[PDB]
Amino acid sequence: CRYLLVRSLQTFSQAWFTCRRCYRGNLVSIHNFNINYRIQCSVSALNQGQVWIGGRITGSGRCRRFQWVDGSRWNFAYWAAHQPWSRGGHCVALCTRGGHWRRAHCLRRLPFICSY
Ligand SMILES: [Cl-]
Repeated sequence: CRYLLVRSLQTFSQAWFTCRRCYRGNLVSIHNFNINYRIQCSVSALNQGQVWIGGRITGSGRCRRFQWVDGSRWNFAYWAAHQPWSRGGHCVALCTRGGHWRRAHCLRRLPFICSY
């Protein structure tokens, strides 16, 4: 699908509505390996190590679950080695190296990927 990288560091919360407000979309929802490869190349030029996506791990206590912010189905995931359980915060982050997803604390200010 269509996607756009934003380079301005913003916390996950800041980043989500930047897509809705500035570009009229949501954080990117990845559904196959091709699209996740297209994004890997787009963030290779970033000195940053991670970028935000629509992945937000929710759950109360021991009920941690994964949902896209745009509401799309969770039919694919490319988690890194030593990810995701037993670490991280409540927001998913794509590692700029290789394209592996990694959990991160939402308050981290990283670039992000909007889809439209
Ligand atoms: Cl968090």
